[PDB]
Amino acid sequence: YAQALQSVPETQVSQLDNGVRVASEQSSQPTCTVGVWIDAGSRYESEKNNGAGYFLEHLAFKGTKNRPQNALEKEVESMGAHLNAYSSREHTAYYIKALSKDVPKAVELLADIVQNCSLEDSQIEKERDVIVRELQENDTSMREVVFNYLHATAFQGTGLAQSVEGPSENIRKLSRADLTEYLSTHYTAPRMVLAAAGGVEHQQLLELAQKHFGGVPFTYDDDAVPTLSKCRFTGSQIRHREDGLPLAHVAIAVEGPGWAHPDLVALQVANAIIGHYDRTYGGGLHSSSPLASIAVTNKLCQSFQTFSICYSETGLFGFYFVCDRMSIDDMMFVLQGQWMRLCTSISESEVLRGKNFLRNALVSHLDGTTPVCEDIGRELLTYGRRIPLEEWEERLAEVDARMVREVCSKYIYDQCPAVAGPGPIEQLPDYNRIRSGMFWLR
Amino acid sequence: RQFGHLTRVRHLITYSLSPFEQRPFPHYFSKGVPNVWRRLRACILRVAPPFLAFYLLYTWGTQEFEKSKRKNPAAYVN
Repeated sequence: YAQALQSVPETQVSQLDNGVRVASEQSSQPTCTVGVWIDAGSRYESEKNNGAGYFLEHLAFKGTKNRPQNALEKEVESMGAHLNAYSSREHTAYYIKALSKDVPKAVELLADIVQNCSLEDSQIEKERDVIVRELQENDTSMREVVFNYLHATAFQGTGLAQSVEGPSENIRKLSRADLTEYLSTHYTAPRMVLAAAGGVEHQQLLELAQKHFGGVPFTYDDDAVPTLSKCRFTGSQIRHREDGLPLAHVAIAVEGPGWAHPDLVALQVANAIIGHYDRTYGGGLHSSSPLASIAVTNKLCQSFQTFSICYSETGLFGFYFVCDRMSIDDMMFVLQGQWMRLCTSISESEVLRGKNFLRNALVSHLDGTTPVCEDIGRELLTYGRRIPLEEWEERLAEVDARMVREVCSKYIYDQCPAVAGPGPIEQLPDYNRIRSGMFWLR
Repeated sequence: RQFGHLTRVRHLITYSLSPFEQRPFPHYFSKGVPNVWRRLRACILRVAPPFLAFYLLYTWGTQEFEKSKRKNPAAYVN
């Protein structure tokens, strides 16, 4: 096993005199996947600039000037490659997955987008009303709105608080320009990463990137990556009630450390211990995760999940559950209680499993090519380099009970959390109450 | 009556901050004191009147009494 980790192929990385960092992992695999992961997002958007990164993602495929729509797609389809991607708050990417026999072809394609997007003013005015609809859809996904609102209040006033999607008013008025104003501003090599995994031979990649990414940095600026304005965490709540809904969602959380921080490990292990439930499972007998157990015994929630969504310099360590208009309270109580237990009297026998549970997701986090690239894509971008499963291993193969306690308490005990809840929540008690739920009557 | 069975409430977004992230003190001299007066002056003309009226009826009543006690220099001029 440990030998399995060790025998795992190191990841190659080397940047350009340009700025791009080119890394990737090699295997036997005929197939592969490759992508450019920009340090771009919504967080990087303004009050009138909010949306672009998206409105963008949405035209990032409809063509380039070199090869308009019908052709790009036709060139992509025709070769059997899958060009997919996203755009978060501090992370955007565009990956393709071909047969490795296309590294140089995929790579070019990549470059031709991140650099030259048609942005056909006529293509835009359509994607405009497309998003405005696609947004109206994102909307009844209470499973999400509940998170944005969480951000909305959790980081109220700052850049994170703005949703990756952006207000309707902006998407209704973004200019042919503003998009380009976004592209040319953030889409730069120093903040972009060319990563891939499959059967590829690094050098061949390099040269192709080093070949299609003929970027040239004059000024000292161009070679420098701006650090972002710190976002003020604001223990508070935001309630979008509506007893008209099947059920209510609740999401509460404390400020997260930020990728960098070594504790995100022990912390990650934390979330391992209470994990998540979801009525389909098969376990009123579940592992320690009482939140799970108790969730069953007393039919607390339809589903609950723990999360340590983190960013560059901040984060959101919490939990989110969905429950009938009626059992909302008992749930919080039982749940929030767990946090306490967690960082007041957690045991070794517990952390033991936690770890292994993480070590399982730790591994399965890297299941295939696309996913591997993700980490590489990410790793570098947010951490600085690539964290080997051999490393993560030790990182979290050395977290003892007393360490979890010391950690969670450090970020949960008597901290002012941010709660978010849409739906028939008449039953969720005020703040003070869920607030004094942060300290255990030890 | 308990919680969760009170009212059919739709579309009410409320935002409130932890007490530790805000200040209880509050904003006296800005909104604070102002509203206080906004009220002394609002009901003063609705509360005080009757009390004032009593007062009079009290004083009047007392003085008069204290008077009906003193002799009429002319209950016997002879």
